[PDB]
Amino acid sequence: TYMNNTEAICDAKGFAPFSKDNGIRIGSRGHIFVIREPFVSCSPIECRTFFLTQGSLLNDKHSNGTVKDRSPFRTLMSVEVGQSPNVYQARFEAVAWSATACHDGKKWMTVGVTGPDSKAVAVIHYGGVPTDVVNSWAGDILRTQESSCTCIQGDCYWVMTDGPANRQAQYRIYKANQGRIIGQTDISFNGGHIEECSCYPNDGKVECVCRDNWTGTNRPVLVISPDLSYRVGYLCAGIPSDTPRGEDTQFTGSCTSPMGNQGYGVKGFGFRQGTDVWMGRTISRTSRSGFEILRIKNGWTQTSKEQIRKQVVVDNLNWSGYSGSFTLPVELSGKDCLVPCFWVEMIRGKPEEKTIWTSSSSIVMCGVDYEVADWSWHDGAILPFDI
Amino acid sequence: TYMNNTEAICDAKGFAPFSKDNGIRIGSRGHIFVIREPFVSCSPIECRTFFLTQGSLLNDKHSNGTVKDRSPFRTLMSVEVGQSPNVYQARFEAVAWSATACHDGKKWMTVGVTGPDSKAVAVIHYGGVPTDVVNSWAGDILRTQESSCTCIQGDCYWVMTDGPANRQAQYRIYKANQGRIIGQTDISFNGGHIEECSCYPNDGKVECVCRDNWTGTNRPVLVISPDLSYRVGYLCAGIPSDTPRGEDTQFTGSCTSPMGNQGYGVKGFGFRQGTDVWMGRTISRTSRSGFEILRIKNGWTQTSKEQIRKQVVVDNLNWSGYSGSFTLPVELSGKDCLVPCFWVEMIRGKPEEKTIWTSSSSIVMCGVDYEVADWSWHDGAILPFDI
Amino acid sequence: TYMNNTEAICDAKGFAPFSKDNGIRIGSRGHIFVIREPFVSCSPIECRTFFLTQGSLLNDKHSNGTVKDRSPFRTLMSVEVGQSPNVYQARFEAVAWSATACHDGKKWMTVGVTGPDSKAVAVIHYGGVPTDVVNSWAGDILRTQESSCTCIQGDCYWVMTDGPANRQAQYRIYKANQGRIIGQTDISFNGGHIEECSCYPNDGKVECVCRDNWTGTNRPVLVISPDLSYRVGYLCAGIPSDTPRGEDTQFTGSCTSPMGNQGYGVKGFGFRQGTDVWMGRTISRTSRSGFEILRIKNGWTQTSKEQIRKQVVVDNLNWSGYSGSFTLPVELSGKDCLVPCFWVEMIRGKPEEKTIWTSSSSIVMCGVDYEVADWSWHDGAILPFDI
Amino acid sequence: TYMNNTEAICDAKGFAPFSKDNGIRIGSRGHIFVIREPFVSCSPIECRTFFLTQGSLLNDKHSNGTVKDRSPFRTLMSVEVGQSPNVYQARFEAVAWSATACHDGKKWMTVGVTGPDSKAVAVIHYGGVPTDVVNSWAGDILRTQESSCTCIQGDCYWVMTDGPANRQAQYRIYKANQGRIIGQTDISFNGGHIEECSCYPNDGKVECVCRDNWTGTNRPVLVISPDLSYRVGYLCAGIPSDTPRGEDTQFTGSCTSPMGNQGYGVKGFGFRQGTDVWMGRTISRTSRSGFEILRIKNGWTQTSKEQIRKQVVVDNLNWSGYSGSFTLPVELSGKDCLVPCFWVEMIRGKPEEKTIWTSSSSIVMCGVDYEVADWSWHDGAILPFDI
Ligand SMILES: CC(=O)N[C@@H]1[C@@H](O)C(C/C=C/c2ccc(C)cc2)=C(C(=O)O)O[C@H]1C(O)[C@H](O)CO
Ligand SMILES: CC(=O)N[C@@H]1[C@@H](O)C(C/C=C/c2ccc(C)cc2)=C(C(=O)O)O[C@H]1C(O)[C@H](O)CO
Ligand SMILES: CC(=O)N[C@@H]1[C@@H](O)C(C/C=C/c2ccc(C)cc2)=C(C(=O)O)O[C@H]1C(O)[C@H](O)CO
Ligand SMILES: CC(=O)N[C@@H]1[C@@H](O)C(C/C=C/c2ccc(C)cc2)=C(C(=O)O)O[C@H]1C(O)[C@H](O)CO
Repeated sequence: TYMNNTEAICDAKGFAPFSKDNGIRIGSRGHIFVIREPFVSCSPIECRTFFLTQGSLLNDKHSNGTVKDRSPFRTLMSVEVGQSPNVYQARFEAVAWSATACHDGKKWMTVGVTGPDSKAVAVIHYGGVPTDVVNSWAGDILRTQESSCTCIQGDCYWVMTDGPANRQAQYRIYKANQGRIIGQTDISFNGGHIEECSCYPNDGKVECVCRDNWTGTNRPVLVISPDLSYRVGYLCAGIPSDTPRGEDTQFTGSCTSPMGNQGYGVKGFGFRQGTDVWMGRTISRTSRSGFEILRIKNGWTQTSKEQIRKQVVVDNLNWSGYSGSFTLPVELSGKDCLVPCFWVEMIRGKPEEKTIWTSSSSIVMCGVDYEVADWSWHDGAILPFDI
Repeated sequence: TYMNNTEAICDAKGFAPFSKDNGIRIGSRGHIFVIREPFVSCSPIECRTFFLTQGSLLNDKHSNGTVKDRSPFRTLMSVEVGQSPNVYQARFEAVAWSATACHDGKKWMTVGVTGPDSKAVAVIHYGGVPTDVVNSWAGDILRTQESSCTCIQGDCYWVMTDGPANRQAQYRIYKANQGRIIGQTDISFNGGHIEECSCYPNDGKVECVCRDNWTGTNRPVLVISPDLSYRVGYLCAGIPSDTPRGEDTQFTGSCTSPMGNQGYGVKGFGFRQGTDVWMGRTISRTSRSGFEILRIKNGWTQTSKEQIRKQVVVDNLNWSGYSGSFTLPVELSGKDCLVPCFWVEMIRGKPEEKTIWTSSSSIVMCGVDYEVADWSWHDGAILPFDI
Repeated sequence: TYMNNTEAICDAKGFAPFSKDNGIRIGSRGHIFVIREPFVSCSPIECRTFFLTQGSLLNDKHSNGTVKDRSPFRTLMSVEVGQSPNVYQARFEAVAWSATACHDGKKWMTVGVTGPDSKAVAVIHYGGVPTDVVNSWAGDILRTQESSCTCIQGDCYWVMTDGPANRQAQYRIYKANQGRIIGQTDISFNGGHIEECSCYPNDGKVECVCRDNWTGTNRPVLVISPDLSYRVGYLCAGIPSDTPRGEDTQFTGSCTSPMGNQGYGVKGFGFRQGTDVWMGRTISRTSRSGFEILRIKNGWTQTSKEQIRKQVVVDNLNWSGYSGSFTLPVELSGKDCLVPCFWVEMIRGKPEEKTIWTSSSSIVMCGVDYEVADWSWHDGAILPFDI
Repeated sequence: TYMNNTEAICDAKGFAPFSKDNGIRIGSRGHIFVIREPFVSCSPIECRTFFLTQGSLLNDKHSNGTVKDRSPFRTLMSVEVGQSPNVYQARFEAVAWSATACHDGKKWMTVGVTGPDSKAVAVIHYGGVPTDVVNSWAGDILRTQESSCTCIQGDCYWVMTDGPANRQAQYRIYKANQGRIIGQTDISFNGGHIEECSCYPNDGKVECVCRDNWTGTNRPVLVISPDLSYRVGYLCAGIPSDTPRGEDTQFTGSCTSPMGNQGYGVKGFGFRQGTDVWMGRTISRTSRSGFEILRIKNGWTQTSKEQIRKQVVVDNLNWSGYSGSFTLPVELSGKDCLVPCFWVEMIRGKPEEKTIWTSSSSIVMCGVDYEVADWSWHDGAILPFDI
């Protein structure tokens, strides 16, 4: 039975801790992969944490980290949400140095991209077996969400980018059923730049808040119809949520176009709340440290800078990183709307650390109809390690 | 199908060993969490040992134990009853530095409390996903049973405390269905103090024997109706079962009010046997060492000090600690009454030990229609460790 | 659905390797329990290796082995046949320093005996939960098979001994359903001594070949009816199969009475083949080394010393030990008779070894309608270990 | 429900990465078996990697590798495709120093061969239990595919060799149902030599591309009917695919007979594509390094040397080794043809390496209707190890 993810995103006042893996603390003595991008997606029965590994373990010479991001050993695997990415619990998912995964109600579909920059291949997996493929269409590091993809009534949608990391690149929407690609679209966005989309379902369409690594410190937004017709632009709120970025004051709200001089960014997320938006951002405007989440009134649809809520989850004395969106299956939340959730990656080691290695632990938050107090559920690991 | 836990508690003569995890002996070389409160609850299919971890492993720098009880890394996880709390077998349950868990017949519901003392949040999980929330209602370390909660015909009940550890605090009963809070009550108990309740079902109501950390060396008792109306008071028996506590002689039996001067205590349990009670207590009146279990005639309903049975399970040359109650699903025991069971936590390391670290192993006992001989199934670990 | 184990034992010509765990070789670097008695029993779906642990791991101070056989930390756990007894795969079964287990077709029933020598308790588990009990009835180290017990049409039978290890002791047959004891019998056997029975089903009755630790170098045999009426005596074959024991020549075949002067013995097994018997024995008449299996014509029913087959499985340059019987569920073998199988324990370390520790690996053989060549599938471990 | 593997092999243009285990990199700190022959077969629900172990772990004295190939400790076990052969995830399969495995749609059947060279036994397992046997029929290291065997409509077929490794030997086809041998054939092939067959299903028959260790640098091919009547010969393509071997030029294409002087070889594979063939081979003509896969027009049926496609998967600066074939169940690929897949073993340590030990990691590729770019997904391990 397929998942109906046609409902509205629940209107949440605040966010409660879902899980914490303590991966890096644990891996000081145990056998934990050195990972990145601990993103989360849910089947109708359980949620899982997907992650990329370098095939190495914490506290081992192979965590040496001079190793390349897009290496032949990079792989997507997964554990149950909250469990650390240890070797024993781990489920192999795909050969990938960039990935997205989502479950459609029947089986999991994942997408690993691997091979060479000039002609990468992205393998689609369905039920733990390759079913289809996409080749670099522009010859420049083909890549995708690094966050849950989105399944609406049996068909799954995700977004990919093939092109330069700075200047103008190319962007497409893909649509699969049972692991077979059945539709695709080019996304026109001159001046605009899209990467590492954080997507969720809403009112029967797919909404993403992505990353502009070229020109904007506000985040791109697109909204995908099931016919692959789409709207695209920026998150209207007059508050910048990329990293790095400038003061909110020094700031302009653009539904239309990138806003700040800054290049570069980090993966982030945001949830549409009617007209308001829950936006996430690092606390530091310059480094990936601390993590908070602001609610802005009419932020989805206007250049608003009216904060209704500020909720800290990682304090600014602590490292954060990537963040992403995902929804709770109705068939678990019990609710009648789609409970919005998100994960926060917390990175330790290089570059900000004395260590030969770099990994991250995660922490997951969900929905909830109440204000939740500010706290920091930071990583915790005592660096450096035996090495 | 929901669990009918409406039956009577079986009338047991003695207690047989259910399981022993040997966690700490095992963790001298293996990868075992450093835990506390190894409590037990049962689904209609298996029993599990829940525990709080600090995200660290035995024999690792992170077991350093200068780390705080209510840390951001504290989590509830679980294994099958008898298995050690090792990293590989472990199932993530919740972000919690205080917890209760119970299964209702369909799925597990757990409750982790985390965040800051002044405004903690308690997240309710159902089927391994947050479904609801409770915020500190009195701003003073919100907390709960540290032992199995109680599900009667689809609805689960547990008890929480928000307030000072010594003086007067506040106490409430909560009632959930399918992970949704559907009722709550304030518990009036001036002069009285309640913490770490050990609860089981009986005659369709919920009976707990809790901890008074203020004023009494006898244990509070409450009895909850499914309408959240309740009786509350003390365990009548004229024998003290808190720790620390005075001689049984020097002692008075109060159904009504706290009895000894002593402040402080430890989590304990007791089972109503018609009018008699099975009460547990440490052997040492002063330290948490040794563990025995006495049956007192008319102890539930009178200031009785008539011992029918004394049964040792941990000898007084050995460390004990927390203890708690839980019931065996009829759908496993095969019986027509609810077989009473309990766990005994055995603590090693700080403060009574030379070590940088503190954890505990457990041992579980059940029901049974026979006198069982005295023995000690103590922890066993050879301290200190490689460190 | 219960198991019908009413069929005849298949008439097998030879024995094929089923599994080898390599536990001790593996545990030189991995996390393997230090075990004894790796016996095997089968559900209608899989076979498992049960074992007693001391709660310790190989290559760890706790394997120190000055620790007592009947310690408070001794436990029965289990893995899938062929897997090593590692900590991660292990399933907790019971608190036991002596045990038997069998599956009846619906669930597993195990029996762990623990507590003090003068008043041990034997806990019966059904579906992984205690359901019943037996107390020492003679106050002298209550004990049982250390090998698969036997389930015939929903009811399971095993044998226990309470008494001295040398001189005359006491012996009983027990009969359970769904973990509830429903019948028991005293076994009259003056002059005779019974221990560590290896039992299998056959023609609707239960046949065992046990251990005489008092007076006989031939093995006791009993045959249990479902009404707990029984025949008992010795294995007629005119060849001794206990260890230690004398030359086969220097030997007499007694259906009736113990045969050689020797005291002591080891756990062994044998399968009735119409009138013939497959008997197992160590190769060395004096030490537990090497292991072979002889077929003797009319050995079940006569003082025969006619060898039809000799098949070596462990050569006499290698350590062996306990051995035991078990049957393959028809619902797996596919056959119409019960395929006879047996396990051989191979012991390393103390007393015959330089080491602080003692454990064993195993190797399992089955049925088969063909002569299988002689070989040695010995333990393999390179002693001593890092220590 | 049995598997219908009667369909045609899909016509694939190129091959996409399925999985990579990173076993050896991972085993630098974790607990990974030292293995060989990481072959792959699929049930209707999941694919698994089977492997032979020596019972030892990487970075342990027992990996010492002076140990013999056909040792008493050699065993077949298995994990989910992509997972490393670690001790915790591992499923015991059989006592084997040579093996094949295939699933028929209901259960897995495996075949381990063990015992002595002069009279080896091959045990057939069905549903994880021995069901049948084959003894050395020629007294000279009985052996088999080391790759997936083949199940067509409930009946499984594989090929075995009993005889010399060089000169003429003997070859047979076996046919089992539910683990019971129900047919066998001798394969007449004078001048010809067959070993380590890589087989898949196609048009309702079984096609293999095997290894000639005697005389030919082209690969033997046979095609088995369900009646065990067969055709046999060589792969016609005028290009040599054994290792070692000579230039393609210096080369002749023989459908009939072995082609080059060279003795010796390595296990390899090939897929019939109508009349064309996908053939695999090491890049180095002399050593087992690098791995590519060529498509040759009319190569199945003619002495053709027309390359349509060359696709590298391991570059010639890196070690390769054994390779083998397997099919994707329709009941997973979703397609209407059988998607051809293959695994490549990558060997590290002795003989080409400074180390006391030898193991291999693997990498798996599948079907796909597109050209996939050249890359190298080589092993990755940093030799030598702590030792
Ligand atoms: C496919 C791919 O390259 N995607 C990139 C992804 O890998 C990461 C993540 C890094 C993991 C990592 C780990 C250890 C070290 C020492 C260094 C890096 C980042 C990032 O911004 O952090 O950027 C993506 C990217 O380049 C941009 O989007 C611009 O196009
Ligand atoms: C939420 C919370 O704080 N609950 C407390 C709970 O954590 C523990 C257990 C301790 C684990 C631990 C472990 C290592 C070390 C070095 C120190 C402590 C105890 C206890 O009495 O032992 O008391 C609860 C408590 O404070 C009282 O009930 C009074 O209100
Ligand atoms: C309940 C109980 O004591 N059963 C005994 C059982 O434990 C064992 C097995 C020993 C394991 C072990 C391991 C490490 C060391 C250093 C020493 C011993 C043996 C045996 O004959 O080997 O004998 C049973 C027995 O005493 C007799 O049947 C006579 O009555
Ligand atoms: C049953 C059996 O012996 N089959 C052989 C098989 O074992 C292997 C694989 C070796 C594993 C290995 C591992 C570590 C070391 C130090 C040495 C070897 C090879 C091979 O060609 O590589 O050849 C098979 C063979 O002899 C031929 O087909 C000729 O008949």
